[PDB]
Amino acid sequence: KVFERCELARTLKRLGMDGYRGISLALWMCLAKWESGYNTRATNYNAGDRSTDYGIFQINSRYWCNDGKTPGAVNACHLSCSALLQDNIADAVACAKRVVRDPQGIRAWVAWRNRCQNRDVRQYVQGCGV
Repeated sequence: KVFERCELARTLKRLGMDGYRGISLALWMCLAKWESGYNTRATNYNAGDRSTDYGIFQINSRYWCNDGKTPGAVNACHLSCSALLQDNIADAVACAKRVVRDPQGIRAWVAWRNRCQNRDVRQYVQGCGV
């Protein structure tokens, strides 16, 4: 499913993402936009290390979810990577939260550092009723 901006904002707020571990909604919105353009079926194969980024938050298979074909991978959110390609994002969200519980937090995503860190992200949730 490819989400509309404000539609995604309320969906994330409902799932308890607003301020989760100090992370505001705008930042989470910024992450999803840049990670997948709000597309839950977004996929990215990384031939260099043979892992895959799945879904709306582009969660890597080598550490967070199991797809069975990634060499020497782990499954930290204890989920099939397939759960991250669902139109319903409750499972992606449970995993996105697991990720930020680690020390780096939301910085675990390098693209977040590139396009969201120390940026004006108000625009992402302006007009969304959140």
